[PDB]
Amino acid sequence: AVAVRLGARAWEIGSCLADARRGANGRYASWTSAVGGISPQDLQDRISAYTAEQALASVSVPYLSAAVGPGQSSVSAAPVILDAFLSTLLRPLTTTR
Amino acid sequence: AQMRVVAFGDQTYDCSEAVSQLLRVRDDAIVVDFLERAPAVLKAELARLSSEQQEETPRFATLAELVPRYRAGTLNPAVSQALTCIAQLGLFIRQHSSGQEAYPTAHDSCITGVCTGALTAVAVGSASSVTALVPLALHTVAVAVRLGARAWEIGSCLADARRGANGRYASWTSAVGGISPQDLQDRISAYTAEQALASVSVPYLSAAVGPGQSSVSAAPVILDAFLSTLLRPLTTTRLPITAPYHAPHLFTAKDVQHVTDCLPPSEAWPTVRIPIISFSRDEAVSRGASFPAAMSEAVRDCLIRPIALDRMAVSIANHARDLGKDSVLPSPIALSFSDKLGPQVNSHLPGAKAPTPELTSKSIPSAIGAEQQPMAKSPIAILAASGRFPQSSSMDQFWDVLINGVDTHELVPPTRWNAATHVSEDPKAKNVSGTGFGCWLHEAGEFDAAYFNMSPREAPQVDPAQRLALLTATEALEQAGVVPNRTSSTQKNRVGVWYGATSNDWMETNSAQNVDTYFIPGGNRAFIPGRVNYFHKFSGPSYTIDTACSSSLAALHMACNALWRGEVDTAIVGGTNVLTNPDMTAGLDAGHFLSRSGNCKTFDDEADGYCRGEAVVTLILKRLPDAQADKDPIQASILGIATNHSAEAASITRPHAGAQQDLFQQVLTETGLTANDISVCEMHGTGTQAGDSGETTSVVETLAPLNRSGSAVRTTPLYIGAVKSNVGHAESAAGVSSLAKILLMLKHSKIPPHVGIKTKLNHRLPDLAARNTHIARSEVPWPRPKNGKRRVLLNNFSAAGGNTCLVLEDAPEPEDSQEVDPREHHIVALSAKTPDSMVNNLTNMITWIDKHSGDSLATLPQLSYTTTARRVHHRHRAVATGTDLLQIRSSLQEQLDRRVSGERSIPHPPNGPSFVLAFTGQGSAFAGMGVDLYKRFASFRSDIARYDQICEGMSLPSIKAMFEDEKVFSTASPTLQQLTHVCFQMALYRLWKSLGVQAKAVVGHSLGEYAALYAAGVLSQSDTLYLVGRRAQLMEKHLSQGTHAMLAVRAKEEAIVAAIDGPPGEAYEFSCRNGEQRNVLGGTVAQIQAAKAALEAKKIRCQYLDTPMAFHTGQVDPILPELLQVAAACSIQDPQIPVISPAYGKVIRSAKDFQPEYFTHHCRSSVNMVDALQSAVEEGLLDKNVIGLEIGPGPVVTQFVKEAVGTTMQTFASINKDKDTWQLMTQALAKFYLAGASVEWSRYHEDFPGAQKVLELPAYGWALKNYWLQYVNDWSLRKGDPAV
Repeated sequence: AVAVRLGARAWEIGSCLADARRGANGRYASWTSAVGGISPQDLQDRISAYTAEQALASVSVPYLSAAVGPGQSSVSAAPVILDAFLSTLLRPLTTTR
Repeated sequence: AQMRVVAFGDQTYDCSEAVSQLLRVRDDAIVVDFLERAPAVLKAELARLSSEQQEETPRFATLAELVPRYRAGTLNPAVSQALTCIAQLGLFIRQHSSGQEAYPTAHDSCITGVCTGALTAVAVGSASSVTALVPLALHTVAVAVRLGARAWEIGSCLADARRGANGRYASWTSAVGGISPQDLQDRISAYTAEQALASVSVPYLSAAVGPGQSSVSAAPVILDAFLSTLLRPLTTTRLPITAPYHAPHLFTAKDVQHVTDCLPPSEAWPTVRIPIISFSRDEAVSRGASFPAAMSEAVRDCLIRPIALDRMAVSIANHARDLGKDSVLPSPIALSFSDKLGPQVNSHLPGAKAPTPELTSKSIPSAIGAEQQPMAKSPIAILAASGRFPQSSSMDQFWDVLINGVDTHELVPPTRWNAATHVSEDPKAKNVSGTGFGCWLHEAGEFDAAYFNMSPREAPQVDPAQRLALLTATEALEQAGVVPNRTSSTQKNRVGVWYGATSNDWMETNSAQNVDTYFIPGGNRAFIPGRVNYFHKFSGPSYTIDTACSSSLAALHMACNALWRGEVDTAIVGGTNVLTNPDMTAGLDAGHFLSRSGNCKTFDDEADGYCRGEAVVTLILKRLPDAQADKDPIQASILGIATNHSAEAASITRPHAGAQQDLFQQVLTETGLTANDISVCEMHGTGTQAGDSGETTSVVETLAPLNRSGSAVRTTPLYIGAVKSNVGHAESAAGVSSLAKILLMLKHSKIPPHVGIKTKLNHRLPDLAARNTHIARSEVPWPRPKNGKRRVLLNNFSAAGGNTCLVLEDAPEPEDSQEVDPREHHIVALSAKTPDSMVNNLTNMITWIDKHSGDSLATLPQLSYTTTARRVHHRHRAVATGTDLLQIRSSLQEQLDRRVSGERSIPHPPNGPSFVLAFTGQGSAFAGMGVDLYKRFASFRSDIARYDQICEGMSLPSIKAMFEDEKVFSTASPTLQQLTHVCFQMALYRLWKSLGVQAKAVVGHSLGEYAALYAAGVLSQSDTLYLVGRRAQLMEKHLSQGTHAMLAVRAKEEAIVAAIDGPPGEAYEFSCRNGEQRNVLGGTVAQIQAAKAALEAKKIRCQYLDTPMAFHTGQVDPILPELLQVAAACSIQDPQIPVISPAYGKVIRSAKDFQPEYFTHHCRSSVNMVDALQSAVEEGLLDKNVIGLEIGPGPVVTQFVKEAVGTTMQTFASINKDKDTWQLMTQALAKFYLAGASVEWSRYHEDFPGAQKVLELPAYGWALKNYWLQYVNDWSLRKGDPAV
């Protein structure tokens, strides 16, 4: 029961922060992506620079949701903003959905 | 520092009660599994017995058959030992699984047993959990069976069953008190030396129970002979041990090894971890041995060693004294004299004995949905029942005929078949019947075809059984208040439809006179439930059951099985019997089944058959938790049902009473109810002397046992009655008719009179008065016991030998919230598929109102709930609104007057209404707006809290106090005011959408565009909030209050331009263009005053506005750049519906027109409402048939839309300041419903529990018409003749 409630609350906040895509056709987008080849702090600095350059509401900026390893991490954001930020990352940085 | 002991007992303890308690357990999966697997292992081990011993073992399907034999003393030693072991293990498992007891551990617990508990002792000391214990427990059950069989074999070899046994098994031991063991041994030795007995038949000392008591064992005859030698003051007591045990002179290691040869060898056997106290053996402590080794030790102790029962306590205490403990907390299971165990053990210890704590309440609650009992063997709740009976058209008329004791039997009406040709007192012709009487339905051919999508020619060819099944199923579904797909349990694929039928007379005699396209589908019996599955779009099973005169009950059984297995969540169980084929009656008469004089004279001394009675009945069924969660009207519960066959009868037709008594005992045992719990018995009572007497004898024997002294065991009266004396024999619906009678009796708390007995009681029956059972000849009160339930037993038998019976229980105590619906105005909705049905519904509703005018206050909220959220709304519709019930009555009466006068009803258009959602600006925002909704709607409160959290996240003022305090509106800053306005608009739009409001277009006015954009899908909630907050922040930081102002002028623009001195754009600015004769100018204070003076000089009305800042003027110039940047941050997206933008004076349908340039132009440009509305009208988006909804604190924009579109366009307001919020909401919803909209009524009443209750509103006003095919020319009496 607790897990159901937690999922429902996270879903409420997420759906309030963004809208389902027009071409979703039932499937649910992904709010997270693993980034490899860059240290967690350097990726945080990249996020901060992207936020400063771009104009973003404080409740829509991408955030570092996990620090997996010394060269791997997980970054989360709304589908559109996550897609926009990920393309800013160039090789040899790896992105996984 | 307090040890515990798990002490098990021997066969002396009576374990039948424990067996029954364990069999009744329902809420423990592990206990149920153990009790299901133990009997199979026991039967498998019994199949491996000797030839002699297998003829002295009974056949049992379940352990519920060994309890009566265990009590009667007719159980052989093997089965008795196994049952003792099963009881002990089950009690331990139930205690330590359902009781949430910590499993014994080798540091705080010990085990102990005596001669049968030494097996369970090792079984429990080997495991570490209940799951790890079950298999060892089954192994131990097998070992116990073998041990008992071996002892029984030796005993039977040593002696013969005396000629005066007659089932019972004689005791082989007796307790002797008053003499020390060392002296009773000398007595035995002297008696042996004197009597000169064989060394194997000599009595022996089988136990040392104490310092002046012991137990001596021997064969019955020798035991009696030796006991007769014992004199006072020595006392002798006879124990129930039926085989020799503890005999070193009768058993050797060979027997011990044979007993334990059912355990296959392996190296995976567990050892024993919890120490076991073995007081009989040389060493008291036993730990480390494997499972089979310790099991063989236990068997050896039980067969070869004498019980040292005088050293158990001293042993246990010693163990406790070894570990340094100071007290013992005994935990005996099925032990005898257990109450003394604790004091006896603690007598040897220094002390410190202390009490024990409490159970700690239920020890945490169960999660919602986990508080139930498994679907297997759960009560089956009855939700509603409808039916057509003789001289009746409802259940209420059925009770009228019952309570008044009427005899409905009559001759055959001419509609079915003639009587001057089809009947004779002395039938001499073929197919002629000796009887002609029956209880008929004279409105069987009365159907509402159009309601069920049936052609006028398809209807006459449908069996009246199908038509009446459809009618009664629809009525019962309405009464239960269940709508397809309404909830989880009413999903269209979780609803099966079982039925019971036994004839197709319509096919045989009525529709076979001219075969046509609907012959097969009309007549076939599978279509009876097929039509119910099809029309209501139920996609679950659909069966018809034919067990002759028990079908309806048999079918019922089927449904329950499904409910118990999970195939369906809801069942529609019916039963129909319509008589139209004369040959069926002729053959029932030729077979000597029909009374030749009248109705069924049940219990009468002149009972000579039965009378056929037509009837149709339908019931709605669910599992009890399903009906409790859905808040359904529960009438009764079914606790159990079973079936068997009367195979041992002396013929195919006539019944047999032994099988009936077995069935009754089986259902009583499965339900766990004693004979006293049942209060009524609706007997089959067909009206046959032999059958009536046999059924009465079986019923009284089961429920009214007679004591050995000839008295009665019942402490309360018992009543027996038969429906068939009133309405007759249905032969397919008899069970459902009886169930309907029971439901009515439970409803009215009465027992009707009996009318079958006409002259005198039947002399074959038992003496009912002596048994405390009565046949009420006059109606009797049947009150429901306080804090209790009324339980009934129902039976139904068939001429084919099938017997069905069930047990009924009173529905639980209803506990409504009893809360007061805070609302003021309520709606009542009525619907129909025909104008005539609309009139009928209105008339019946006003009649119900008249009957229920003065009940209470909750009646109106509950009636609104029942009419809105628990009904299916057809095309023709009607609605009423009121604050009390009399207003509802008057409104509906006026509507009925209009309808009757000639105002024909028109169905609402198939598509329904189209809604344009107008959003209002920040003009009419007053104090305490939305507080009513914020308090009386949970979704609104959640949305407001979410918006508040979001806003506080992005550094914006909280908008929560604005919906709670109402004292903050005075100090509300412009940014706070605009944030509150936007949040209110969004929350209100979402609230209206959740009620079924779908916008075909959205138009805002200078602040409602943002919320209109969100409603269109361009922006998200967070984007809208951020954009509005940032715009307000810019306005507040840059601009200064008071510099500018705006003026509303009611005159054309041309006149305003001509009158004012100077050109537009420089002298002033057209801030808003709302209508042809409404405009708003904007400018500085000096310019505003000059324009006001100039305009008033020309006699034109002007009004001021209280806007602190300026909007749509030049004062917003120094903030446009930054705003643009902010507008770039958002994530614009294509809208689902057109956005009527006044900033561009257009109607946007693409994201190409929603760039940041748009969000600067809107701020700076003017509100060209007129152009935007004109463009929308030209495109055809807006017209008169559209309906406007104002999402804002006042209906201002809807006025502009009304002016633009025309003059006969309906418009509605969400809230206001001079009206009631719920009054407006009710008017809006009523007009939407009348338009043809599909309102989400269930969400309306969600937050008001007080109105959650289904009332027994009148039935649908069927526009019945007569579709009937007439049997003509008496051809059924010439089946085989030529045209002579």
